[PDB]
Amino acid sequence: RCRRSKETEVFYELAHELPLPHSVSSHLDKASIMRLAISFLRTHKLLSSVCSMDNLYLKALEGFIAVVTQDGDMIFLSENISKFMGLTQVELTGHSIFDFTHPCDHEEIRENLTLSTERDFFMRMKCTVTNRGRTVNLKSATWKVLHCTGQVRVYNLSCLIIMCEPIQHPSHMDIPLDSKTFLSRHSMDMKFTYCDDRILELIGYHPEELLGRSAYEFYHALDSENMTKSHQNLCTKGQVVSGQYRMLAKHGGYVWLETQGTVIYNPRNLQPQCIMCVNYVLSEIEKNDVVFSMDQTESL
Amino acid sequence: RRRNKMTAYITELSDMVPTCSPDKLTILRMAVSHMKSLTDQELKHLILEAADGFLFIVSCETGRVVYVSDSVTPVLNQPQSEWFGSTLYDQVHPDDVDKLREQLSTMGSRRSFICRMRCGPHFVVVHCTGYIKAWFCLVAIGRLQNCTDMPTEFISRHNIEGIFTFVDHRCVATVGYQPQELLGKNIVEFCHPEDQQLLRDSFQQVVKLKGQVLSVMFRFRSKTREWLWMRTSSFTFQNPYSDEIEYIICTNTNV
Ligand SMILES: O=S1(=O)N=C(Nc2ccccc2N2CCCC2)c2c(F)cccc21
Repeated sequence: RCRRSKETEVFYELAHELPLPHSVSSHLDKASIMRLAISFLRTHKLLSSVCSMDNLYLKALEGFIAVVTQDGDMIFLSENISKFMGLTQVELTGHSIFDFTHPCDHEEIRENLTLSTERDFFMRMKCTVTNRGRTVNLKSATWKVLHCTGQVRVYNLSCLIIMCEPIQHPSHMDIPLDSKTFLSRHSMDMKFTYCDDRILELIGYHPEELLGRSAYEFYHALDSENMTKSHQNLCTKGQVVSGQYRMLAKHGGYVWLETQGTVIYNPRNLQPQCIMCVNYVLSEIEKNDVVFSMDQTESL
Repeated sequence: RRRNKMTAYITELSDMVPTCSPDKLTILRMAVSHMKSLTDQELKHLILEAADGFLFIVSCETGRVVYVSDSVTPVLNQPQSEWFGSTLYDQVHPDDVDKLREQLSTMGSRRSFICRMRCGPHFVVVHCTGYIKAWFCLVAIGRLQNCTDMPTEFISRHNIEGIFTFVDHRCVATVGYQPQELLGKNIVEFCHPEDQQLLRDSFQQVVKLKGQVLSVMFRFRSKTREWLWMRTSSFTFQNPYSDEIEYIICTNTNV
């Protein structure tokens, strides 16, 4: 009978000995304590395999770190995951990635957990935080797109160590934007419907003349494999970050761009309205003496 | 269901902690004792493994770094001394200094920007996330994440007629033409008449066979007015959303 009070006190001691804040550790479930201890020391095994000031690294991150296993077990998630996903570190650590991600991406996730070792993909994970900071419950969770970049490791058996960054919504941005970044609006086929005035001083295009033009005619063809995929991802997940591609400049040459496309929706009919692209110009005009398309040749 | 998973969790913790690797309640006190025999420094290694990034704290005004993690050497092949004691304006592409001033301008506000940093002249694209912490400083992790035209072939884009709507620079080495000379003109204009029909047939097929790659050869008229034999492998590109035929993507290869 007294063993129960001894069992509760040793469970309490185990929760406290986990590297966690004393509150959430003290008030926890027994099976959750088991999960967290197992995951923590299994992650320690992986970390000893790898290695053979926390607030600085954690807050200077537009994403959270997640190591998942080959079976899909999220053996570790960085503490700041909540900040992006609403679900706290305790709620997800030890559970399957498939139980908290979009099923339509599971195979992709399944394809990335297996086995080169570099991985770079997009996945829709459950989220319960809103643009106001108000965290909601799992019954009303929304799908958040995460760009996951990382490596798969054979720790002695596999582990996907990835950094998952959200793609900020263009309407809700708390990060500053430089004069080397401009906005654009597109229909769902990536045809231009609007773009910023900065494109004039950045790429030479008059913002009005680009309207109605297919963006597929304005990037250097050597990047098509990326662009297509991005668009496809943008159409299947609602969000995507392109790779670093070349947009043909006005009077010849190209500029280097990385853009984050997000499908937006009219809130009165909830249908896909358009795609908002925040385009980071990564360079000046390169090879401006070499025209590539007719849009540059007609422009004298 | 609860009992089986609880027993499996206790067994996992036993299979995990090797110092009793078999009683029950004592496993928990053992696990606490093996946990007390040990999580901060390894987060940097996790960042370097997944994102291939390094931390740096830089003075907001002068740009002089006030701290740089050792991971700068794995990321940019640059010694820690090369970074410590200098400004980020010196460790970045010149055409990238202006943006830097806008990012370092001034507050726990965040910061997110891309810039070309020098590595151990070779520049590499680095994505920097971070935030402004007064010490005013910016504490930020920066991480690492074809150009063939700038030669046996060159790729081009055409409308359905064949009008060059895009050509990469390799053309100037293969057919000898400047891109302006090919752009705006149909590909048949550069074909030996004896082959023109055949070429046109292919352009009617790649559209009629959407997404399939056809290949036809013909005698391209070069800038030197030679009849250079050439194998064009072309296909129709489709807009992934509306399936809208966008252009015919040809790969003209000297043969
Ligand atoms: O160079 S562009 O004309 N091509 C663009 N995008 C584009 C074209 C074709 C396929 C996919 C894309 N995407 C890039 C990531 C999101 C979707 C684009 C842009 F999104 C903004 C400004 C200028 C240009």
